[PDB]
Amino acid sequence: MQLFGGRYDFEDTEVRRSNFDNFPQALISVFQVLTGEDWNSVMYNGIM
Amino acid sequence: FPSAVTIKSWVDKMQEDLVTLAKTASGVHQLVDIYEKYQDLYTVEPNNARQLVEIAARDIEKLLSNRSKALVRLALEAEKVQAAHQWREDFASNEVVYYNAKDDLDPEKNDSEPGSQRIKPVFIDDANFRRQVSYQHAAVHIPTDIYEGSTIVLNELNWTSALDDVFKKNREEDPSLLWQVFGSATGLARYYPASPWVDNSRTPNKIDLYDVRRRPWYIQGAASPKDMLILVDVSGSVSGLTLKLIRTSVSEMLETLSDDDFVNVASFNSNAQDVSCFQHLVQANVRNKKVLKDAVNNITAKGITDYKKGFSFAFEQLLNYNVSRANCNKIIMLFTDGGEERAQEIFAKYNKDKKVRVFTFSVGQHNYDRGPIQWMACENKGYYYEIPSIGAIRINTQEYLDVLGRPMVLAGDKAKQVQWTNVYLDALELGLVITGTLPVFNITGQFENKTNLKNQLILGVMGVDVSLEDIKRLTPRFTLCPNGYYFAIDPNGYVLLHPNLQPKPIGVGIPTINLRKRRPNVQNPKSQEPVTLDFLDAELENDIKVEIRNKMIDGESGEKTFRTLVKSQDERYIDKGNRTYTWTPVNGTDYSLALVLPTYSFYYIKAKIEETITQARYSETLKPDNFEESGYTFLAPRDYCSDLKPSDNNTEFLLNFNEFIDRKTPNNPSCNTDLINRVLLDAGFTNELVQNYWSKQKNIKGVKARFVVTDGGITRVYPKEAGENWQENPETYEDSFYKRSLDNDNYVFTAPYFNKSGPGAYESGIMVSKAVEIYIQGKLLKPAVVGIKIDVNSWIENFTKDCKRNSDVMDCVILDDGGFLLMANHDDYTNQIGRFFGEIDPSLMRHLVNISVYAFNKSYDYQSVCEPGAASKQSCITEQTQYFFDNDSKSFSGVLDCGNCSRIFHVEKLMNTNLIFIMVESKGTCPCDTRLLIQAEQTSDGPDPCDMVKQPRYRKGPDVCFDNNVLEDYTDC
Ligand SMILES: *[C@@H]1O[C@H](CO)[C@@H](O[C@@H]2O[C@H](CO)[C@@H](O[C@@H]3O[C@H](CO)[C@@H](O)[C@H](O)[C@@H]3O)[C@H](O)[C@H]2NC(C)=O)[C@H](O)[C@H]1NC(C)=O
Ligand SMILES: *[C@@H]1O[C@H](CO)[C@@H](O[C@@H]2O[C@H](CO)[C@@H](O[C@@H]3O[C@H](CO)[C@@H](O)[C@H](O)[C@@H]3O)[C@H](O)[C@H]2NC(C)=O)[C@H](O)[C@H]1NC(C)=O
Ligand SMILES: *[C@@H]1O[C@H](CO)[C@@H](O[C@@H]2O[C@H](CO)[C@@H](O)[C@H](O)[C@H]2NC(C)=O)[C@H](O)[C@H]1NC(C)=O
Ligand SMILES: *[C@@H]1O[C@H](CO)[C@@H](O[C@@H]2O[C@H](CO)[C@@H](O)[C@H](O)[C@H]2NC(C)=O)[C@H](O)[C@H]1NC(C)=O
Ligand SMILES: *[C@@H]1O[C@H](CO)[C@@H](O)[C@H](O)[C@H]1NC(C)=O
Ligand SMILES: *[C@@H]1O[C@H](CO)[C@@H](O)[C@H](O)[C@H]1NC(C)=O
Ligand SMILES: *[C@@H]1O[C@H](CO)[C@@H](O)[C@H](O)[C@H]1NC(C)=O
Ligand SMILES: *[C@@H]1O[C@H](CO)[C@@H](O)[C@H](O)[C@H]1NC(C)=O
Ligand SMILES: [Ca+2]
Ligand SMILES: [Ca+2]
Repeated sequence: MQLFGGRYDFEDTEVRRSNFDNFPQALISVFQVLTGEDWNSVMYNGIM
Repeated sequence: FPSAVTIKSWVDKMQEDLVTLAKTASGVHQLVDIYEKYQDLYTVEPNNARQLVEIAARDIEKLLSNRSKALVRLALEAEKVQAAHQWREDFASNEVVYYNAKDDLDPEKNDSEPGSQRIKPVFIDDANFRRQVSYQHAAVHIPTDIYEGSTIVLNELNWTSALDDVFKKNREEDPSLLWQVFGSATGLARYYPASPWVDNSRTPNKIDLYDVRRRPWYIQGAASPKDMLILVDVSGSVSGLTLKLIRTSVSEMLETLSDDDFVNVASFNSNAQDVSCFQHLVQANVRNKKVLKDAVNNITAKGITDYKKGFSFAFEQLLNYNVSRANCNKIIMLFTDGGEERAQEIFAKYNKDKKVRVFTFSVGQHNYDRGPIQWMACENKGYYYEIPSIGAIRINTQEYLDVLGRPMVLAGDKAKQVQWTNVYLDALELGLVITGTLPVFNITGQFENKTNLKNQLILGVMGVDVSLEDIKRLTPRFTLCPNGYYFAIDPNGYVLLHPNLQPKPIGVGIPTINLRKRRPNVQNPKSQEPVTLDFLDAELENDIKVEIRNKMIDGESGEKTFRTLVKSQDERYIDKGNRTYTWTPVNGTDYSLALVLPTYSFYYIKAKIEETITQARYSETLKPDNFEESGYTFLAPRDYCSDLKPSDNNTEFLLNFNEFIDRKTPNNPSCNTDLINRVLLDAGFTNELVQNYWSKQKNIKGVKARFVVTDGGITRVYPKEAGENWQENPETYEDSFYKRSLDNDNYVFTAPYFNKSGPGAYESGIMVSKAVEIYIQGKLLKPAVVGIKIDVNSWIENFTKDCKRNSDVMDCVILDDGGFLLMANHDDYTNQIGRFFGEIDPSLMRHLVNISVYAFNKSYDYQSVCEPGAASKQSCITEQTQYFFDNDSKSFSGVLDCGNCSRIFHVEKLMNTNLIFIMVESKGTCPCDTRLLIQAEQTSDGPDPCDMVKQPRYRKGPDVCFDNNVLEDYTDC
């Protein structure tokens, strides 16, 4: 939440739904990186 | 350097030489003599320009009242018809049969969607429509993203199908009527007669995105004019996908706005600034909106949201009352994502009685709370609209007119007033046109006042076009000379009818398209703007014309006579023309109509020839096999009779003209006698010249070609070899030189063009013209313009014999008014002949203006095309310069200095002509440039708008404004 909260303000019209904006959502995103699933596409949104 | 008397004596022997060559070879005094020799083939009648205007003002009254009656009956039927509709939902059981525009008409297709059944119509080709059309039924336009077969759409095509009987009853009564259409609230439009739409959906690769609701004609009759004020939320949360969406909604919201509507655009993030340079509500014309749509785009989101400073700034903007204003519906719309504060305090006072209407828009996909925004909308009798997507922008930024129309539909019959739109290009390619609209209301169970839940919306709007070519048939200009014309005007200053007005849309800014970001096959929107040229932009502005223009916006009558300068037909000259204006109001409407005449045009010639042999004998004069002793004759494409058509290939036309008089006597019971007759009389007057005068002197030495462009269209170039080079318009009321010859009392020289294509220099030559000027019973007339194309080579020999060809001591040139170069001594200049003299030695020309020898006026042409700039054609503004003598003094001596050198130039003006002779020391002795003073249509983006609107042009708004009925529902959001 500190690093990526409110930082997904991209002007594309596409959906980046595993983000870090609430606490429930952040928790879900964190769980998805531990299961390994699509974890790097969560990282590219954080580099961008 | 020769003395001032030597240049004086040497000009006087070569202006005496050109004028004697032109007075003798053209035959000015001979054509004067034969107009006066006869006296009795014609009579001389007056143009009573009080009377003519009054007569015209009434054919446009009756035309636009006849259109209106048709509009009223259609509306009555629609209201009555839909009050007896049952709302069925079984449509696969009972098909709705209608013809759908923008569908393949190929019989073998057979798509047959459920609920609907199409029509294959038969499509005769037509005139008054320049497209194939069917008169047996009305077509239906469904917009593209709207599905047809929806119960909401299927039920329109059911009840609206009773209009085809009233559609037919309008055209039976009036054959001339143009498109008749009902634009539905549902977004479905039906027009008569039926024709295929211009863009099919998927059969080409361009796809129409045309919506009836969006249309300007639909909008003006939907609702009353309005002072809106867009708030934009620019807080940090908006940045992202949502910020992107807002910039496209506001641009979209504006499309909706009209000239009668005023609008400003503000923006808040803990302070409310205003998005551009304006600070008050401005007229929301094509230009102002272009400024606002260019400042909405550059916005950056940052900072705390404050709805209290955003609505304080909005209300203050709403209360200016010093500026010019619409003063009708006052509404404020805010684009924002989520609000935690309802700002209850700002609304209590600023709008305690709810005079203002608030519309809140929630945009993008987000989690911010929407309850407060909805509450604001509900409290203020506005509405709420979400926009998540780009495809959702187009139907929500047009939908607020369902709310604003409500206190109009509660006004009853008082609200059923015809209004006429600004001129605009027709959807179907008809040309420039205006539409008269009327709104249809949803009355169901009126007898007993049973419902009213959805009875506060309009069913839709009904329109009928008038083409501007129909109004130009009520304002006939043939009796009057080329100089005279009729101008029509809004109460907004826009010109309904003008010679200057053109089909191309009026352009704003310098067009910049990025080629690096247009993917090749997607088809962006083309245009929808109205063609709003203003009277002070169709003509050169004075102060004695802003008096005339304001005086006939506020519906007065009058006349005025003054000296003003006319811009020439081609954009190169300016001629001081003593005009008289005369205006009156069209009493049915808000248009006021005027008429310009030049003193001397107060009398016209009517042909009074009726003998059998005399109309016969003059008619074989214009036979193309008989041009070996007559001269390559031309003929202007007037609408002589209804049957023979203007063809733009003139040898085609003159055969179909002259076949017509052989195959039938000129009495012609469906054809105007005077127009054809005058032409016949004229051809026996440009014959007796070409027989008894020009064919005597078969070759004059310096004379190339000899013409008589006359009134009756008949131009006669004298050798057929010369008539191949005659590159003029054969319509005599469109020739530039014809019109400059009438203003002047002296021989006029026309400079040839520089570069270009076709032979226009040595081959044809520079031309002199001069209007014929006769007096009948002490009454001035100018019937015709004689002329000569000069030979440029011979003229040089006379000129050469202190200037020596290719001399290095000093060079001398002859320049006609306007500064164009006709003759150059050096020959490094006479190759570039007909060129603006400030492009071949810009240092001298710059000085000449300073000495007061030359004067100029830059103007703006709001209808012109240009190539884009990187940042096939768009419309743009060009600035245009013309040059003209402002000082009557004959000679001008002096010296110009560039720095470290002097050049002594001597200037003398030839008497009796526009030509000027100047002697100066060779350019090579002082190496000087300043910058190249050029005279061309020069792309530019002025005038700047932010300075026009601080002192706007006078204007008069609509008398009736419908808003704030006390019994409005104000409960649905
Ligand atoms: C909207 O569509 C409906 C459905 O097509 C139209 O209703 C139809 O109207 C016609 C004439 O009004 C009816 O024809 C009549 O049929 C009866 C027998 O049912 C016969 O006795 C009459 O002499 C006449 O032939 C037709 O039946 C009726 N259909 C139904 C299902 O009631 C309606 O006219 C359309 N609305 C408009 C405004 O066009
Ligand atoms: C003009 O106003 C009338 C009402 O004043 C509108 O008619 C109403 O149309 C609605 C459409 O939603 C009808 O409601 C529908 O009822 C059917 C039952 O037949 C139901 O299945 C639907 O879910 C929906 O509720 C309603 O019957 C009808 N009201 C009356 C009194 O007839 C009419 O739509 C307006 N005109 C136009 C062109 O929209
Ligand atoms: C336009 O209508 C006005 C009246 O509104 C006309 O003015 C009348 O002119 C007649 C003579 O032409 C006078 O007898 C009347 O007194 C005038 N009206 C009034 C109220 O004084 C005007 O003639 C009409 N013009 C056109 C071109 O139709
Ligand atoms: C168009 O050109 C004329 C030049 O003949 C301008 O008229 C003069 O304007 C100056 C100020 O620019 C005045 O001092 C003179 O008294 C004017 N003379 C006459 C004869 O009118 C005119 O201003 C120009 N129009 C525009 C819009 O620049
Ligand atoms: C040149 O002078 C001769 C002799 O005066 C004259 O005949 C001729 O017309 C002049 N050139 C022209 C046509 O300007
Ligand atoms: C107006 O309508 C009447 C009656 O149909 C007709 O005689 C007249 O020519 C019409 N005028 C115009 C300008 O269409
Ligand atoms: C303009 O009016 C004056 C006064 O009536 C007249 O002398 C002058 O000739 C008119 N202008 C022109 C170009 O004829
Ligand atoms: C004439 O030239 C002088 C010197 O260049 C300049 O000061 C003056 O403004 C010029 N006159 C006009 C009418 O511009
Ligand atoms: Ca895995
Ligand atoms: Ca915010």
